[PDB]
Amino acid sequence: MAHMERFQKVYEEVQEFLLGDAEKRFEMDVHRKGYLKSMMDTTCLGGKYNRGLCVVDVAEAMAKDTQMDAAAMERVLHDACVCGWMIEMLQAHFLVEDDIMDHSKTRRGKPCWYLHPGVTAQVAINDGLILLAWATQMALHYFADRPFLAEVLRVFHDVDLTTTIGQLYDVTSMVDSAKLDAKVAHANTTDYVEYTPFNHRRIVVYKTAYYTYWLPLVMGLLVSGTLEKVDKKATHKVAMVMGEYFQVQDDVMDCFTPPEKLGKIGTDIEDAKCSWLAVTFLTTAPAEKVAEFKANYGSTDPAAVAVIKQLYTEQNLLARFEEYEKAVVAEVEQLIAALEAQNAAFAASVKVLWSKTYKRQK
Amino acid sequence: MAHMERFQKVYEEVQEFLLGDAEKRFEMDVHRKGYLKSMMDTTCLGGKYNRGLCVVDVAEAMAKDTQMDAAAMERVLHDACVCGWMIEMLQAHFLVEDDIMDHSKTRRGKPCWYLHPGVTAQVAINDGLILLAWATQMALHYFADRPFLAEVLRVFHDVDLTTTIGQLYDVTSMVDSAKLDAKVAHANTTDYVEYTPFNHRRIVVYKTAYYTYWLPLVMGLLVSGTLEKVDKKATHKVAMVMGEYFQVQDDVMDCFTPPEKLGKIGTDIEDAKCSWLAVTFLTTAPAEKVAEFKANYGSTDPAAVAVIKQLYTEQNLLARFEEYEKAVVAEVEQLIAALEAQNAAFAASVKVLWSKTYKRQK
Ligand SMILES: O=P(O)(O)C(O)(C[n+]1cccc(-c2ccccc2)c1)P(=O)(O)O
Ligand SMILES: O=P(O)(O)C(O)(C[n+]1cccc(-c2ccccc2)c1)P(=O)(O)O
Ligand SMILES: C=C(C)CCOP(=O)(O)OP(=O)(O)O
Ligand SMILES: C=C(C)CCOP(=O)(O)OP(=O)(O)O
Ligand SMILES: [Ca+2]
Ligand SMILES: [Ca+2]
Ligand SMILES: [Ca+2]
Ligand SMILES: [Ca+2]
Ligand SMILES: [Ca+2]
Ligand SMILES: [Ca+2]
Ligand code: NA
Ligand code: NA
Repeated sequence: MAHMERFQKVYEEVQEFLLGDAEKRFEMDVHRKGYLKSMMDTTCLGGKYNRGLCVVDVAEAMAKDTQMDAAAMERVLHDACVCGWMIEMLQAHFLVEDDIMDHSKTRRGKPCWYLHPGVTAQVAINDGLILLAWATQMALHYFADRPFLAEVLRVFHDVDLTTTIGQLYDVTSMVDSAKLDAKVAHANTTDYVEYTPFNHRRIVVYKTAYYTYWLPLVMGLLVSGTLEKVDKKATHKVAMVMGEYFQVQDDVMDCFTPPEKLGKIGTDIEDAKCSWLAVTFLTTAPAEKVAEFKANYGSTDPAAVAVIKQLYTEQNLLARFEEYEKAVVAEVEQLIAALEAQNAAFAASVKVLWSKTYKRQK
Repeated sequence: MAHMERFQKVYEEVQEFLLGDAEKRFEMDVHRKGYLKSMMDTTCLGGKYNRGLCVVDVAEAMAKDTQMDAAAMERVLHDACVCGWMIEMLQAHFLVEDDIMDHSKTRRGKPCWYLHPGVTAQVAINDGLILLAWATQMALHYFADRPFLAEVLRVFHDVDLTTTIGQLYDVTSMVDSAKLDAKVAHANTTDYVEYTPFNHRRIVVYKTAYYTYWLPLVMGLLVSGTLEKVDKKATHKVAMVMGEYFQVQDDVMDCFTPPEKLGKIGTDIEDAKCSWLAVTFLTTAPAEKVAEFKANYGSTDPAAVAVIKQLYTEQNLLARFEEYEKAVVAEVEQLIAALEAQNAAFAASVKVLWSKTYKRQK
């Protein structure tokens, strides 16, 4: 990938800075520095880098479209990589905390961070907070004299909030919302009345689309000084459509992609998650199959899980996804065509992001 | 207190804004809005408000000093309250996450947030993230047109990082640091070689002094436009001295203050924490008593815990604390006197903060 080499070089630079700043400011010892390096590498590396690389792709596209000398181009590219790593570290933060919340086993082909024997959830919760803090530290340091510092902080923290609210929707989606009460425990739903297209869309848009699609695009624009050269409303809309689709893919793969290929072991079925599969099944399946689903969903029993996967196969959920996907490509291409009519350089960078998204296998 | 009524009014105002903003931006439903209101109230209220009210005390003192007119004074007081709630919500965030990490039972006289039957740690981890996000949201909204917004965000996030590094020191202090290895579990120490004055000071300065003492003081100066009026190094120094002492008090009270007065049930002894008591005991006790300590510390057995408390009592730990406190008083008074020679108004505000700290009972 065009910017992969540059992006990994900036990782090493940012890591050296962050760990060195801790030695300088917080009397960091050699052993905990080593721990923190291992934590950063394990939690921030090993993914696809779709988010981080997008920032760099967008920034370059927009910078090429402007007039600027070699030194200015180098600055935009370096700043873009730093911004990319801010988002990768925000991702790292979310996944550390998510893996604890989901009581998960594997992430990116390795044991989850909290599941490392020398860590535990008791330490990893705070390791996640360190990751989040580091992301802002990168902006404060590298962008100390840049005009876009304030706007970078604003959009980053807005998206942080947005994602935590999406996560709220996610973690509270298996209990009937009328029953949600801090003082009283409640069993998970038995009737699944709230497992609706609207409720699934609300979960995925806020928990995924903002930080995975909207944030990288906007940061690319901010570091290149071109945010005002694009249609804000249109950019948001295409980010939501692609981001919803990206999470739908994630939902589908939880059931249908081998964990060894995926690098993670999803338990959506065991945890009675309001996934795209669950919602699509419940709203399309015949009455007796809906009943059987309800009898078997949200159980850790392997036979119950196997019944759900077979019911999904019988209801042709993979084919139904392909129909959804066809509808999504149609909309995305239209939205991109509209963006292209306004700013062809930006629209090209949206195409690049979409191309890494469409029909992905992990 | 002078600003308690104003401060509580601003709470109601910021709460309405934050919940309203979620409705506007994230399609927040009535049930989850109610959940979030109860979460905010439970996690943000019921403390002493020393941090938040300090911001207002400092801002008022400096606004009077610089002869602000009625309209300017009202703005600074309202801004100060908002900054105060940023810190209270940062505190709320830390305590939510800490109660999970320490597996605690009570906070501020009520069950810990995660222990509310309708919550659990698996929801509460994210509730803590929401609180942290909300703190930045207040600044972005209320200070959108203020030139001090940049510096408020900078200091807030620097202190957030500092505190998480302090927390790293805290949670990794019961294992030999040379044995800190993500891939390998290691038992708690048996020799306690790292339970040193230096390591205790490092934990408490970073986990407590920055967010409890330095941050409220700096924010009061930032909102009143008076940071340039005071000695930065001297301010930092007095904040470190008071903050260390404040955490030493917290450590002492874990053992010697009844949970019902304190409002929380500490388990420093059961969890083999590197507390001021443990460190001071180990470095001053005769060898026979040190051996007894090692044979009983870090045990959940109530008799073992009682043995430790008896050892502390026999070693005159409370008297030793009183002697430390005398030395702190002497240093704080010297530092305040030097501040007073430079800016009397700010020195008075530090005196107010110190008066709420010195010989506190909870
Ligand atoms: O558990 P999910 O939801 O299926 C997953 O996609 C992670 N994820 C996605 C979006 C948001 C969050 C999230 C955001 C904030 C806080 C916690 C989690 C996690 P996974 O299949 O990769 O585990
Ligand atoms: O557990 P501690 O350390 O004794 C306590 O004082 C809370 N606290 C203090 C400082 C920092 C943090 C903290 C900061 C960041 C993350 C987690 C915890 C918690 P408690 O007696 O009130 O529980
Ligand atoms: C589905 C979401 C939003 C979480 C995983 O995101 P990715 O699939 O982008 O994970 P990495 O590439 O970062 O491993
Ligand atoms: C000792 C620390 C730093 C944690 C508790 O802080 P406080 O004792 O200030 O708690 P509240 O008043 O906020 O309850
Ligand atoms: Ca997960
Ligand atoms: Ca999850
Ligand atoms: Ca998933
Ligand atoms: Ca605690
Ligand atoms: Ca603790
Ligand atoms: Ca304590
Ligand atoms: Na499964
Ligand atoms: Na105890």
